Amino acid sequence: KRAGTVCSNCQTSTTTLWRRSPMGDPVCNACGLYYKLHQVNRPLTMRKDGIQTRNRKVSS
DNA sequence: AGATAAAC
DNA sequence: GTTTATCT
Repeated sequence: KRAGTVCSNCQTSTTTLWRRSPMGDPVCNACGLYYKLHQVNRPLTMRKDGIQTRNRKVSS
């Protein structure tokens, strides 16, 4: 079902938080957050073919 | 979903 | 300084 949702801002098919834009533009959360960071576009030079990950927040 | 805090 | 992914 979620498969096919290509991020309208970085064409990524795998995202950690699929955010749906009111106008009708499914954009991976990363594109949404970056947009607020500078209230401008969001370069997808950090995206890849698989969701990136790192030392997840310690499960305190 | 949204927020946080961590990590680069 | 900045950004994103994971957590709740």
